[PDB]
Amino acid sequence: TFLRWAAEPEHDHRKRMGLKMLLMMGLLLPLVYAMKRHKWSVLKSRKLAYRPPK
Amino acid sequence: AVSASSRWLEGIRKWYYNAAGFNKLGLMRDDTIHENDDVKEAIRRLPENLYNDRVFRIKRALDLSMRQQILPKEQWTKYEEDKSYLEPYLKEVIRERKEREEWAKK
Amino acid sequence: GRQFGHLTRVRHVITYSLSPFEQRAFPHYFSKGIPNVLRRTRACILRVAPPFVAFYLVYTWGTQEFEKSKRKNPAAYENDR
Amino acid sequence: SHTDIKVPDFSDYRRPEVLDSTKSSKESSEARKGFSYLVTATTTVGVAY
Amino acid sequence: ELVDPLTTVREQCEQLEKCVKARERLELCDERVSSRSQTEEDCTEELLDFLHARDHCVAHKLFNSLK
Amino acid sequence: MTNIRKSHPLMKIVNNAFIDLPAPSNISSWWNFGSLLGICLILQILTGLFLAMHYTSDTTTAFSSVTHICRDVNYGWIIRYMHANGASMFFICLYMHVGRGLYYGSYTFLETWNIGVILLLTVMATAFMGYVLPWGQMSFWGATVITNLLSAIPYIGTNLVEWIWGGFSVDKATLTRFFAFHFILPFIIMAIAMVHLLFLHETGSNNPTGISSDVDKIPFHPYYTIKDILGALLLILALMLLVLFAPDLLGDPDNYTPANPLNTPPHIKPEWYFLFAYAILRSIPNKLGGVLALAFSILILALIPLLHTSKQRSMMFRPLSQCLFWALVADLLTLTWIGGQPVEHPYITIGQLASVLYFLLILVLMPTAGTIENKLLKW
Amino acid sequence: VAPTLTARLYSLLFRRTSTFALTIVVGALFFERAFDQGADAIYEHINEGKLWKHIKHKYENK
Ligand code: HEM
Ligand code: HEM
Ligand code: FES
Repeated sequence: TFLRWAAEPEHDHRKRMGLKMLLMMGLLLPLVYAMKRHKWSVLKSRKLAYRPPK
Repeated sequence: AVSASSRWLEGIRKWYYNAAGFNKLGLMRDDTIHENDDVKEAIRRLPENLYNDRVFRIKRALDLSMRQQILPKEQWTKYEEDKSYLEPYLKEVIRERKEREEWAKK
Repeated sequence: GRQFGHLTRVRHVITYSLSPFEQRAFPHYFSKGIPNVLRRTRACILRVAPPFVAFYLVYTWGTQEFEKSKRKNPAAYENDR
Repeated sequence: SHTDIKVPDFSDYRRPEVLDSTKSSKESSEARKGFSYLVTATTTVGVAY
Repeated sequence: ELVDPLTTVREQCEQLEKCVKARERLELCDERVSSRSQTEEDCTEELLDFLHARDHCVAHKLFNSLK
Repeated sequence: MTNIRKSHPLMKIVNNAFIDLPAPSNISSWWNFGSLLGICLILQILTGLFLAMHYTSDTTTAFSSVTHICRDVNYGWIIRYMHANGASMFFICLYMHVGRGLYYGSYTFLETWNIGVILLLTVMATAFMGYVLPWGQMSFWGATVITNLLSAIPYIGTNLVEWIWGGFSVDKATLTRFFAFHFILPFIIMAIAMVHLLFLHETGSNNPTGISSDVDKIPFHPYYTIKDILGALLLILALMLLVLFAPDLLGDPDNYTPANPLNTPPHIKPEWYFLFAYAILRSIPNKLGGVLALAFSILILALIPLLHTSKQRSMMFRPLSQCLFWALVADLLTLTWIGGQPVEHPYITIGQLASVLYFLLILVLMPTAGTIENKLLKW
Repeated sequence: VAPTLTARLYSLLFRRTSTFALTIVVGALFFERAFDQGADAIYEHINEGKLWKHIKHKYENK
């Protein structure tokens, strides 16, 4: 362990945000994906009507 | 020298024709074509009756692809019916330039 | 040229849509969507996998072929002579 | 002729609040929209952090 | 003294079959070598084979056995 | 145009190369890369800068400095990896942007394509030097041969190598030069990008169906911006996860030892994408003829648009082309792993096996495909 | 009948975009002060006695 830590003094800390980011992380993704869909909603809701008087 | 195999040719044709999704999107063969110069002026010479109808199906087509839905199979295009309407116009533009192309050689 | 104005010429098409508020972000996204996932996945998997097989085969094929070829010096020539 | 046109139903993608044909849509409209925005704003707090 | 957990955990896995199984091969090598060792033969190649899976067993056990 | 605030500086009217630039309706997340590519790069510049801020290029200094970086420098550990690992991500971002082009035949646009061609060639050497900068054991030896490689020129190479060296060996000035090169070089690319883009505004993007999209367009801002934003956000974790929890995964180079010209590594490999070329490099026993291939390897991309064989651009409707298309995909990835192998006899054969296949896939098969299929539909 | 907080909220805050913007910073502030404070416990809950925070008490100021 001693050497293993020596080459990586940052290590036991570097997981803090590693943890910290993941908690944060799941929040945003759907929100966008929703808003994404929310905007796109009007797009995929289109309806065509081809009524040439023709 | 092919007679029965000629009959045997059409299956894979019909098969291969059925192996490309645009049959299942309600397209035809002609509207599939990649553009070209002959393609261009060919468009000019079309009557609207086709032309407009050419338009809508395309416009119809694209929308579906947006939503990842394939046309209900009942309504898929049929290997029995393919409209060649493009080409009888196409051969004109091909032909004429070949002259100019050649007649300007010498 | 001017991007939205002059592109094509189109007549007698009609279009209908709603405020995005008027509707839902997931109209049966789970239930109704899952089949659509499935149906089209096969159209590809027909034409997708077959090579991936080949490598992994050859991958291990050569791997083994590599191993014994190397691994064992007294394999064919054993250490009597 | 032209008037032969009609509106097909979008009730599907909708949510039930204004889904009724006889209701003032304004009743939820206040609460209706705020859901859409409450998402939008909360999205931002994270981005800011 | 303390005898270590190791030597103990050494024995528990070498107890396993493929261990002694190939350990024979070592002797299958070794004994044949003992007469024929003039020729290039050495059992090292097999020793590693012997030791490989040997400690693959020894892997999980003693790290718990240690402090 | 009355009181439009986008006129007043005309610069804002150049801005409408975006916000009203129309786009077809159906666009796959396949298309999100062009965005990402530029974004992957922006980050590069910055991080690749702050490095220099504490970095010194010197034969004695550089390593110990870089040692010192993750040691005493605030967050010297996040940053270095942000630079290196972030480099890797730029690749796979990039190739897809290629892959899209082929699989729909977007290459049909000739010049825009070509710009991409050059644009590609540029990027590699950047990383190459960027990889030498560490001055690690491999970086020394890796470039040592790859540079020595070019000596195979029959005549002018002899001087020319030592020239780019500036010496009989890899010694100091040969380092320092690269630093400048590796330093300036991205700015050049960024300029070129604005060219590559430019033509695209002329003819607009293409659509997956390989069909004229004229009839249906979209105002760019309300939508594709968003899918990009998410698309951008996709990238985050992709680096974040790797860069943070498990650094050394694609940090495959193991050499933190000082570069030793006396010592030679028992195994010699560049990093991954550098290998697949170097794999082909291993193949041919002929020194010169081999290099010739390696050159010819990529450039045929520009040739490909001469190979439009059919009356339909995209491959989504051609199974066989698609069959072919995916076939080639593996042939590369094999070589990757192959170049990831020592040169024992199956591999020896294997590369020889897989090598000629590669071009053969391109150079023979693919053109004939539509030819049949053109004839098949009776086109 | 009372409005669900949603109907209150827009009328109260989200209507004027400034306010709509204003609140954003506000909670974001209180957010982080609480947020990070939680994860570390969870973090250090996970790692017990592996850290001086736990360990160093053995020898800290003798
Ligand atoms: C396309 C963008 C870039 C590429 C392909 C690139 C290439 C590389 C690569 C592959 C490394 C090795 C990373 C490592 O060893 O950890 C590196 C390191 C470095 N790069 Fe870049 N880099 C880019 C951006 C930049 C920029 C813009 C600069 C200058 C402002 C820069 C300066 C450096 C420096 C100082 C290092 C030292 C760290 C090291 O070499 O390990 N890089 N570069
Ligand atoms: C750093 C490298 C590159 C960057 C930053 C880059 C950036 C972009 C961007 C932002 C677009 C617009 C998005 C799009 O049209 O889908 C684009 C389009 C394109 N790029 Fe590049 N690209 C790069 C490399 C390449 C290469 C190597 C090629 C080809 C050899 C290439 C060929 C194209 C093509 C054909 C398009 C248009 C595709 C279409 O509209 O269907 N790009 N590129
Ligand atoms: S020349 Fe040194 S290995 Fe080929």
